[PDB]
Amino acid sequence: HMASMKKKGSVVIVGRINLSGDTAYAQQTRGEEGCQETSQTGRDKNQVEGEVQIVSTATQTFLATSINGVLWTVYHGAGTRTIASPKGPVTQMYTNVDKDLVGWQAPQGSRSLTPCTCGSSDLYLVTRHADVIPVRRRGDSRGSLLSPRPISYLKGSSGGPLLCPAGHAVGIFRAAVSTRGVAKAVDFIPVESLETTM
Ligand SMILES: COc1ccc2nc(C)c(O[C@@H]3C[C@H]4C(=O)N[C@]5(C(=O)NS(=O)(=O)C6(C)CC6)C[C@H]5/C=C\CCCCC[C@H](NC(=O)O[C@H](C)C(F)(F)F)C(=O)N4C3)nc2c1
Ligand SMILES: [Zn+2]
Repeated sequence: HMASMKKKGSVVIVGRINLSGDTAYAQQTRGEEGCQETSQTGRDKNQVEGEVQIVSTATQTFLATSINGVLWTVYHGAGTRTIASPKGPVTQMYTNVDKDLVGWQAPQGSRSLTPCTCGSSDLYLVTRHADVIPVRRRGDSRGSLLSPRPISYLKGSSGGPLLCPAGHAVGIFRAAVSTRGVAKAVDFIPVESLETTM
């Protein structure tokens, strides 16, 4: 019935991957109860910092990455949802189900990565656990893990960046290619596909 129809909450920033120093580490900035309230109101007054955010809905958690002033993530995590912000829910500025891609304006206080123009195939995937995983680029949207590991270790890191040696954004992690549960390769949205969408 129309009177009873519910509304999905906003995506909420709950933490970040700190890459500012010599050591990468995950930081939590909001716990589960506060995340639930913030998702319902869409009002998040917490200060945002950094390039890689940890984000959550009521049912999923994943990453989002700021590149060129846009906070990018995956459609299979965010759907068409707003993101919470100090002034309330912010509507997506980009949505492309065909690429598994969404984006919102980057939050005030975030730092954006620069799109890579290096043409390098020696990449680094940053996970929600702040693992920095060497990946050899194998195509426009594929890379192979130099050290394979169970898909468990990658779960929840969609939306995270692949970086070049110089720290530029090369792509957004989308899916894991697995054999008997072991991730040998990753599928990602290249930054040129983002720069086209822009
Ligand atoms: C609804 O509209 C949509 C539009 C386009 C779309 N497009 C894609 C490609 C898609 O793929 C789904 C979701 C991702 C995934 O799980 N993403 C990571 C992740 O961490 N998610 S997450 O953060 O936990 C989560 C779920 C909260 C958000 C990065 C994965 C980590 C571990 C793998 C776990 C087993 C899964 C192995 C899968 N492999 C795979 O399909 O491989 C093939 C061969 C491909 F061609 F894609 F490579 C895989 O990775 N999938 C399967 N759904 C959609 C949906
Ligand atoms: Zn580069």
